[PDB]
Parts: sequence; structure tokens; C-alpha cells
Amino acid sequence: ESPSLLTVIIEIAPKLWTTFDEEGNEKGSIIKVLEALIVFLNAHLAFNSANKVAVIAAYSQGIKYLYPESTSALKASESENKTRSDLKIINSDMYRRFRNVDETLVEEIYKLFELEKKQIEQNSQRSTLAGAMSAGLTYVNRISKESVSLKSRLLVLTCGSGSSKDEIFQYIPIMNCIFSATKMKCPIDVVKIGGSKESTFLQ
Amino acid sequence: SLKHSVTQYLEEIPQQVQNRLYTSPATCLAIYRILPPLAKFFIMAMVFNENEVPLLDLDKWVNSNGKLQFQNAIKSMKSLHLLIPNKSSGTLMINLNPTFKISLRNALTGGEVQNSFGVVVEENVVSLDLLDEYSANKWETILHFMVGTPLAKIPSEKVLNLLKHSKLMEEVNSTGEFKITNEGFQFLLQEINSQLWTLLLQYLKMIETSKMDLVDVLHFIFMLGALEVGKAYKIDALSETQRIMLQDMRDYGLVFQKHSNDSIFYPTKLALMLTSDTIPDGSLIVETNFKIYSYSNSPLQIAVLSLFVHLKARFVNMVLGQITRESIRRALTNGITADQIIAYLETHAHPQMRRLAEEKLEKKLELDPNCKEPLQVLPPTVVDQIRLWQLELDRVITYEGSLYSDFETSQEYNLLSKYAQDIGVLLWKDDKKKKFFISKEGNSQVLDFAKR
Amino acid sequence: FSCQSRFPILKNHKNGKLLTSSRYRCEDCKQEFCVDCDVFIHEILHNCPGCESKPV
Amino acid sequence: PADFVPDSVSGMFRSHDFSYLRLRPDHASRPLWISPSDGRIILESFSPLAEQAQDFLVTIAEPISRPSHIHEYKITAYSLYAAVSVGLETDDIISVLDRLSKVPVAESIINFIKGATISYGKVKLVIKHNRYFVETTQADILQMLLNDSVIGPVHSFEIANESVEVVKKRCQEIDYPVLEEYDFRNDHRNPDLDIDLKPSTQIRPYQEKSLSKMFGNGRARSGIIVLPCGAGKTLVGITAACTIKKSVIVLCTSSVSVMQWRQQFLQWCTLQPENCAVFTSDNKEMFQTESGLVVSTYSMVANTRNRSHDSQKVMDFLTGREWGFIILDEVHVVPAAMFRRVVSTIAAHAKLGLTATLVREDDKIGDLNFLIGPKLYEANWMELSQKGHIANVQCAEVWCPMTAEFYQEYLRETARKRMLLYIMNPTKFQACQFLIQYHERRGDKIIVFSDNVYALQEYALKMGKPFIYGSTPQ
Amino acid sequence: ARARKGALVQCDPSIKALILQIDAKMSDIVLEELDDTHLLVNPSKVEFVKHELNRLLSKNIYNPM
Ligand SMILES: [Zn+2]
Ligand SMILES: [Zn+2]
Repeated sequence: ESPSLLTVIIEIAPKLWTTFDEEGNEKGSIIKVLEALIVFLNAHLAFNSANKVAVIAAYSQGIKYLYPESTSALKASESENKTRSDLKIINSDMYRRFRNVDETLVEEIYKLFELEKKQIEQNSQRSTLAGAMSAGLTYVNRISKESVSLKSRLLVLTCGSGSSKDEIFQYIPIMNCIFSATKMKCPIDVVKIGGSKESTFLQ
Repeated sequence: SLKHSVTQYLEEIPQQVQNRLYTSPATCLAIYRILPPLAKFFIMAMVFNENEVPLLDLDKWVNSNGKLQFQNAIKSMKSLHLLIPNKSSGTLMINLNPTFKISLRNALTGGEVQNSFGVVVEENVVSLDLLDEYSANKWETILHFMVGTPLAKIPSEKVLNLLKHSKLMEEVNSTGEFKITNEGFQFLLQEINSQLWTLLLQYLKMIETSKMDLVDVLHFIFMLGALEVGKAYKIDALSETQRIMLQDMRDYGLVFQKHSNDSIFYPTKLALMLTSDTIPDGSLIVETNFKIYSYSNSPLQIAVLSLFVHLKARFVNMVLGQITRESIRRALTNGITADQIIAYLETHAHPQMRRLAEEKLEKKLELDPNCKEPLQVLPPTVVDQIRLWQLELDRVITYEGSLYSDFETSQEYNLLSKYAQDIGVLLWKDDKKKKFFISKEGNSQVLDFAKR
Repeated sequence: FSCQSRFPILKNHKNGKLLTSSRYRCEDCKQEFCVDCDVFIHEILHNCPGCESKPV
Repeated sequence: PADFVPDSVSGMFRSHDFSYLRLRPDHASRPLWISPSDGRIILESFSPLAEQAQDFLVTIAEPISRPSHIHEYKITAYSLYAAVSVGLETDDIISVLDRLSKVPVAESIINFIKGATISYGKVKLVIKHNRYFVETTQADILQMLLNDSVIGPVHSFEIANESVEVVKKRCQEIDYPVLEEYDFRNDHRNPDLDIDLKPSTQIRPYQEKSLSKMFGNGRARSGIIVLPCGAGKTLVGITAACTIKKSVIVLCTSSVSVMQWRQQFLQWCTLQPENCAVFTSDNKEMFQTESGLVVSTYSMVANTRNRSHDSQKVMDFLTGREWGFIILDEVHVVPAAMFRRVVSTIAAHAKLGLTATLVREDDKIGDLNFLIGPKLYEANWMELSQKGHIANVQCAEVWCPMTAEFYQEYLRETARKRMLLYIMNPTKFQACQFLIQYHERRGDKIIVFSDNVYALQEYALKMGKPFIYGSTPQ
Repeated sequence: ARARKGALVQCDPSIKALILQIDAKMSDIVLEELDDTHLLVNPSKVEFVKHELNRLLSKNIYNPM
């Protein structure tokens, strides 16, 4: 009926995911959760013709936007979109509405991974997840005011992996996001992968 | 309307034809959109898991506030043959359609698509400069043909035979003109996506030949919905049947092939408009003295305004017209009922009558708060005049048929009259006058009743 | 930063040059925001996402 | 045409497709559409600059219709005549039409404006001691007046007193229209009057607008002002008499209107009863002052029957007195055969036609331009209804189905007897009885109109109600 | 059970009166009289009597010029 907006907050932290890999019996779990996210986004875009997708990652040294791609794409050498530098990660016989969004997001994933590898020498003691879904609600309101209506929803791909405990700086911004999401009636969905059973603030 | 219409059409599809239709991922993706959101959610939840899920789990999934919606979705998916109901362990086990599930998973997980989405040849133009006005011209050609205004360009014979076999667009060649039915202006009521949908369901009701199958037509229209505008596609994936309908809707303008037998066909914006939707042009002004001031510049809006409004002049902004009696007579001799014209006036009213209408409704509620009145966007004087013209069209009504009289016994008259009343063909009866009349459609039934 | 809307060029004319750059910097994090982001972060939200992306 | 190809849909317009007029980009603030075919003006009241547009058009055009949203106006000759009489030039009007309209003003419209507005005020009608003179500022117009020579012995010639309307219509059908404008400020032959409005009398803004249409440039202009009943057209007559301050004669349809108008002068303005006079059957005595006022009936003057010697002397006095103003109340009866002559027998400088019903079944209502003058002011009925000046009437039409026997006898009857039959159907009896019964319970005073004497008597004897027809005692 | 192929009409008694004087004008218009609202009109002249009745009510209405 009424289309919605699927905003997704991805928590990428090399320490968290690699401690999940060490605690688990497998290596490369983030590839699995990444392709699961991709088929989820395809399912969401299959749900309705006009619903939209936003995905945001919260890496160690800040946050970056994964889909939709930054507006620096200018059909130049630094366009980095569509056929320009279209490195074959997903098959080209894909549905084009799925193909464009998935190929763009995986290219942005590889670019973020390259940038984070380039700054692997510095270990951040600050987690950028709370500001990440803060900007998620900000883009939610951007879509809501630009398009007249449209629903919205958040997905949180968080990971504890038994290494990061419940932090104290993640108290105030999380409830700021709670009140903001309650203002625009945006549900907040959180899935936590790791050995830590309970995350009280996210609950 | 639209979703209900295509759902009832695909209800008419046989189960084996539906199962063959579920082969392509594009068809499964298209029909996935046509399910209700509860139905869509349950189907996609059933897609990824090979194990079959009992119906009690799905019933427990739904809150009590949406039990009716859940039952309606169950009815829709059962009628759509997407479920295999299984009877095991005293439970009505439910399994998804396997071909549908596999094709939809391939459409999601990037599996086998067999080029159901077409292939891009990377030679293309912009839609606005070439494709958009071509689609507009090809649509307006058949529109201005069917409204009856003279044209320098007339469409092909295929759409003419389609309109002849259609319920609308009655044709006469001994006179030399094309008569518009009520269903014609009903077609002009809805917006062009559902217009295209009704056109294509009438097309599928037309095409029964051995030259054309059915699943290929549905595959082609659903991939045309799946195609994107601004990139050409190669004709090789289509069958020769799908190629001759590619030519057929190239004549329609749904697709722009720049020349016949070319290998590159360009999707037009009507292809994306077909799936789902998204002061205006055609917004008109009516007064107490039946005057028409239409903010319209497209020829189609003022062309369909010409059928029921005596147009006096036309500016670059306005079309000066007047609702005369004779224009309304021209409408009603086409079968165009008055209420539909009233609805057309309501949908095309200017926002200034809208603000004055909410103003007078505010005055009505501040004067008589005990009662509430509907928002009459246009004054009731012109509406009353149109209704009086409609009533004076049919001051006398002439029902034709047969009448039985001359009964020497009252029981024979009573038995024949109650037989006519039971089959619902009697129009009048009285034992004093010893006469009763029956309709023309009920003449033959009562005649064979009396003969036997 | 918070909604990645393209900042409008919003050039008045060629002789009118560039005026009213819609980027709103935050003094604690040096992150630019648009007008809608400013009028969202300052009453509905109460955190600066730029102040939070900073790895302190 | 402005290089615009006709469309397939444009064929249903009988050369009225004005789409060649190019849309202006700033057309949202422009509330006007100008039709080049006939000068019809389409005005939107909801748009910005609406009141400027509406008072500009009522200065320059006649309103064909004024509904709520879109108003219809007609550019005619007489509206332009009045506009240039009160001081509006051609190019200013053309410029503000160009500024206030979306579509550009076509060449035919500008040609019509310039053709109508120019050559106006050339011929002027003046009265010098009850003798009509046409005065022209240019000499060759006298030579152009060579066809209907009705001369009777600066550039002027005398006209026969009964041929003045023929001269006016001759001048109207030529491009030099006749002008009369009483300059009472520069008039010293006729003695002035001390008539002035009482300080306790209040005047309404639409009456002031009508007077400003009449008293526009600085001279008293003859013409027609129509107002609703109860809007105070009598007050406009009183105020016009107080403005001109010259000798005023009032012609009324009825003697009761004569005494009512005399009461209006005695009540609303500072006019002494020795300055006011009555010409009727019972009353024929007049003011002895050098300038005063008289109210009389139309058939005082225009009756050709054998009259009294007193009435003979009175009408000789009226003919021998030069009047500066005449108030022709209920002007729609003036185009009758006798009543047309009262503007020629009575030589008055300014003629004001006051009425509420400016419509006739025959076409002689159009001749009042030759009789009185151009149409000055039209009062908006809905505007006066909404602001509490005239009542909010609910016009209704009650459909009485004709009964079977009455219709059966009705289909073979002659026309006068046809009316006699369909007026007396019982369904109208029941409808009128119910309406009287219901609205009497509403505390509403009801007046039931029925022209036939037999009809009103039958209804009144059926319901036991009073009836007043023609031969009832006074 | 004798069948006559006729067209019943439903109208007010005024239209019934009009079509009965049309019957009084020319022979085969209405066959028998049934009620004050129901008459059996000959089916071969349905559009014909419509063409008379709309013409009759044309003088009943005023058409402004
Ligand atoms: Zn922003
Ligand atoms: Zn900050």
C-alpha cells in the first residue's frame, strides 16, 4: 500500500568482527552477513515499487554512507558509479534496480575497507554507532519532508562478540535517537550478533 | 480497479497455465507486487526456507486486529495457487509454489534469470527529447481517434478491431462515424496506468488465436514493467511471438523501435507507469451561469471536454465553454450518464472553488453545528440542472416485451403472473384488469412455459 | 554530513557570484550540515552526529 | 494570428481559438483574459490585484455577469465614452490592459479602443433659454452634418426640439457621438438653489460610487443609474439634486410615487415646502420663487388629451422654464410612445434615469441611451446582499404536476383559456396552501402575487385570506 | 396466455395524457389502456413518439439566444 523507507545501520568494527571470527568456528562472517543484507535489500525493494533503501556503516574513525552513494559522482574519472569502474562483484544478469544498488553498495564497502585498512594503525576507543543512527534518523526526516506520504524504519546490524561491553558514552545519544524515532513513529529494529546475550540500551 | 482487476484476471488463469507462468523470475516478481503486504510478507518469509510451514504458525503471526486482513490474504493466495495445502498429522500444512519460489529466489539471489530482464546494448538516447513525446504522440493518436475529433494521423487496423470487439467503441461504417459508449468516457475517468491495464486485459480477452500463446504475453508485459527507460534492449531474447507483439506495442507506443525489424527497442515511460503510479492541467472553473474556464493546454483534456460542454473559445490558458442543454444531450446520446460527468467536474475543479467550498462548509458548521454536509466543491445549481437534463432525457421509459391478457379463470392468470414474478420478468400485474406484462428478455421463457 | 543531500550551488548569477552557502559547521567537530539538518538536529535530535563520528 | 498552427481540436471553435496570443511569464499576477473576437473580458476575482482589476473594469466596461469566482465584462462604446468623459485617455487604458492581462492585447482590441475613444466630445448639446444648440469645436463637422439637416433658424446651429433624439441617434451611428455635460459651476443663467443634504442623513458607499460615475469629471453627466429597491436610489436622486443645486423636476409613474418623492425632498434635504411643488389632478399650485422644485407624473406632460386650463398653464410654465436637472424615476417606462417625448418637451440640461428594473420585452430599452444617456452605474446585487444592504432572498421554483383531467381538458383549449386552466390546477392550490401554512408559522409576512383577478379571488376565498385587486376601494 | 409484442411505459399521468392525444392524432401509438402510469405502446414507433414528445416539450422550455 503505502511505501516505506528501509534505513539500515551497519556496525563495522575490525576488532568486533574479528573477535567474532575467533570465537566462532569460521572466518569471514562479515561476507555472510553482507550477502544476507544484500538479499534483504533486494527483498525490501521487491516488497514495493516505490520504497527506498539507505545503508550506513559506522567504522572506527567515523561513519560513511554506503547507499545512496555520495553526490561527488560527476560522470568523470572520480564518478565511481554505474559503468564507470564497474568492477564485477555481482552478476550482470541481475535485476537492474537490484543490480545498481547492490553493485554500488559493494563498491562502497570495498572503498570503506580500503580506507579503514589505510588507517589500521590507529585504534579508536570511541564507537560511532550512536551518531550513525542519529544521521539515519536525519536522512529519514530528509526523505519524509522531501517526499509527500512515506513510512520509514531502521535496521541495526550491531555486533558485540563478547569484547565490547555496554559503554557509558552510548547512553545519551541512543535515547536521543529513541525520542527522535518516537517523534516520526519510526520503528527501530536491532539484531545483535555475538556472545553477549544482553545489550540493555538497544533493548 | 487496477490491483483487483489484474487479480481477477489472473484468477481466470488455469492452474497449470499459472504454474507455467511462474517459470520466469520477472513474472514472479510482478505478481509478488500484486499481493497484499501481509500476503507479500508471508510469501517472502516462505521463500527462503525449503521446509513447509503449518497454517497455524501464520495464523499466530497475525495480531487479532488484522485477522480479517489475514483471511483476505489467505483467500488471495489460495485463489492465486501459490500455496500447496498439505494434509499431514491432522494439520493443514502449507507449501509455497515451487517454481514460483525458485524463480523468485533467483530474482533475489541472482540465480538463473534466462535474460527475462532483457539485455542492454549500451546504445541509447535521453527519454525526454525522443522517447517521451513519441509515447505521448502515440497515446494521443488513439485517444483523439476514439474521442471523435478529426485527425491527420489514424492508428492501425489492429487497435480498430480491438475496439470493435471491445464493449466500448461501437462502430458503424454505413454512417461513417465512430460512436462512443458510456464505457469510453469511463475509460477516460481513470488515470492512464489503469487505462493501459484495462486496454491490455481487453487485448488478452481478444487474443485467442493459435498464432499466440498466453504465458509469453504475460512474460513480455511483466518484463516491460521490469525494463527501465533510457536504455535500449536487444530483441533476441524475445520469441518471434514476443517479437510480433513488440511490433504491436511499437504501434501502440508502449515501446519505441526506431524502425521496423530493428534489433534495438527503447522502452517508453508508459512501461514504468504501467506498474505503479509516480495547478494541474485540465483543472476547470465552473460558475453559476454554466461557464467553463479550463486551465488546460493538452489537446486530449479539452478534446474530451468538447463532448459535454459547448466550447465557445480557447486561449493559450483558457478554453471558453458553456454547459448548454445541447452539449449535455450530445453526452447523453452517447450513453454518458450525468453522475459520471459530475464526478469528472469534481475531480477537475480548480482549488479556488475548493477554498470557497471549505469556506462555505465552515459557514455551514458555524451556523448549524448539529449537522454535517459533504464538501460540495462545485455549486449545486449546475449539478441540479444536469440532473434535470438527465431526467428529461428519460421522462418516459419504454420497456418492451409481451403481455398476457384474456383469462377466463383467475387461477390461470395468477399462476402465470406469479411464475413471471418469480423469474423476475414481470413489470405489472392486477387481477381486476386481468393483464400482466413481461420484459422482452423474459418473453421466450414464459412462451416455452406456456407451450409445455 | 547527516543526510548527504547535495549542497545546492545556489549561485545567484555569474556576476552575482556565490552567496548563502548552506553548510552549517559545528564548532566541536568541524562537520558541515545543511539547513534541514540544522533545524532537525537542534530541536528533535539533541546530539551532533559529527561530534560522535569523531573518535575521542 | 501569431504564427500558431491550428490543432485537431481547434476545429470546433468558430474562429475563436485565441491560443496564438502568447502567455506572459509573469501571468500569475495578471487577472484578465482579453478576447480579440468581441472584446469580452474574463476576470478572476481570486487572483492577486483583484480589486484594482474589478474597479478598473467597472470604470471601463459593462459587467455581463458577476458570479463568485470568475466575472465577465464587456468592452463597449458607452463604457469607453464614460471613461474618457470622466478623464481617462486611450494609451493609459491600453497600457494597463496590457499590464493586467495574461494574453497580450491584440491589434483588433487596440483598434476598437482607439476608434471608439477618439472623436468624442466634439459635438456638444447645450440649452440656451429653452433652445437646443449643438456645439462643435471644429468647423468641418457641421459640413459633415449634411444628410439629416433639421436646422431651424462657436460653431453651432439650432435643432428642432422634437428632433433632438433623432439627431442623437444619427450622431451615434456616425463615429462622432453626442455629448451633454451640465457644468453647473460655470452656469449662471439659471439661478442656483439652496438645496443641501441634512447633516442627519447618511450615504452608503455604493451610492457614492454611483454618483462618482455620474458626477465624474466636474460636470453633471446625463445617464442611467440602477440600484436595488431598498438600496436608496431616491437618496441618490436627493444627493444629485443637492450636488447640482439647480431647478429640479421629478417625473414619477404614480401619484403615490409623486407624494413619496416630495416627502423624500422634505425629509432628507433642506428644501422648503415653498420651494417644492406638485403637478397632479388634485394639486396644481406651484412655487412662486425664481427657482424651485416640482414633482409630477409622467402623464402630466405627455398626455395629448383635452386637459384643464390650469394644467395647460402649468405645462406652459414647465416648457417656459429652463431646467438644469430632471430626475426620471422608473426610467424603463420612458421608451413608451408618449413617455419618450418628456425629455424633448421639458428642456433640461442633466437627465438622471433612476430605476430598479432596466429591462423590457421589446427592444426599446436600448434607446434610453438616446433618451437619457450612457449606462452609468450597475449595483452588484450579491455584493449588497452579503454586506447587509439588500436582503438575502432564496429564489425558488415549485413544480406543480398537472393533474390528469385538467391536462386532458388542457390539450384542446385556446391560449387565453389555456392560462385560465393551468393557473387553476389543484396542485398549486395545495402548494400555496402549504407554503402559507408553513411560513405563517415562521412569523413571515407573505405577499402572494397573482395577476388574474379570478385567480386571486379564488385562492383568497379558498383559504379565507384578504385579496387586493384593481377595483377594490382605496 | 396470449402474447402481444408491445412496449409498456412508466410515466406520470401527464406524459400518459400526451401520448394518448398522440394516439388521438394518428392511429397506432398505444394499443390498450392499463393504468394511470402504465400503457402498452407499439414498439415500432418508440423513437418516433420520442421524436414527437421532445418536440412538444421544446416549446415548453425556453431556449435563450
Ligand atoms: Zn543534510
Ligand atoms: Zn558537532
